[PDB]
Amino acid sequence: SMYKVILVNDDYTPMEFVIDVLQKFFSYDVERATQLMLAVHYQGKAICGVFTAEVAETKVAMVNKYARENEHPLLCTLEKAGA
Repeated sequence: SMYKVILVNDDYTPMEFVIDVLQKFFSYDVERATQLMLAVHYQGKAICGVFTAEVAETKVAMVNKYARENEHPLLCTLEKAGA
């Protein structure tokens, strides 16, 4: 089972932070991280990565943990993929 790992927009989470996230938990470089960041900001969400079930859960929960400790509302989610 492949799972989309999606990052969902909110008016409050700083852009730097989303970049932080993208570099820390997906190993994207600064350049790509900004693409996706703008994507979350303007399109309202962006598929960060596609992973297998177990790995995807670990990510979601990780991203959510990190966000809550840095006191931001960023919601990161799962939902199949199919593809």
